[PDB]
Amino acid sequence: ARTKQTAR
Amino acid sequence: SDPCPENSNICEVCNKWGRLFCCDTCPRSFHEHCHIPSVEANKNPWSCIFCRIKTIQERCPESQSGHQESEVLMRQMLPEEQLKCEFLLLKVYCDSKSCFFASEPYGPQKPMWLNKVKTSLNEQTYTRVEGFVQDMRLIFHNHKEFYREDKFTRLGIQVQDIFEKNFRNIFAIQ
Ligand SMILES: [Zn+2]
Ligand SMILES: [Zn+2]
Repeated sequence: ARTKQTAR
Repeated sequence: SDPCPENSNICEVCNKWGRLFCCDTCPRSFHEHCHIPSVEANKNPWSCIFCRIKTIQERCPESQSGHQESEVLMRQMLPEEQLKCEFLLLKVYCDSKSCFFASEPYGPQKPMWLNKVKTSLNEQTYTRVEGFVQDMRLIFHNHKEFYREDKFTRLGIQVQDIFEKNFRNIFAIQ
């Protein structure tokens, strides 16, 4: 599965 | 940069940022343990539970009469029933008020909480749909007392309503 790191 | 620019920056379930997994068949994103079942990190391609429910629905369009509740509850937990229960559990977590029922409480003759149901469902402890539905309804049965602060009383009322509406929509009950 593809993944990414996100942030407020 | 954005590695997955056509997927959400925010978890579908909890509406928060972080380490997300990105569906290959729709723009949704999920924390690993917000999705149900847990995301399989190495499955490629990976379709989320919304896409998998949609596929099941499109291939077996529902009847106009629907189903009886007791017929549904008596069903063996075959793979489609397991997935619908996982999606119904996930729709409860999708409400931010679910966090008040998610953890083990700190009274009732059989405490119950959402993370315990998640564990039981993932270990396939429930052999019939009724086993899952009974544990979910126990959560709300255990909270039948007026809270000093009305907002806490209204909370269980609203999460119970979310469960029951989704239960009948997902299983197409009369
Ligand atoms: Zn999340
Ligand atoms: Zn999807």
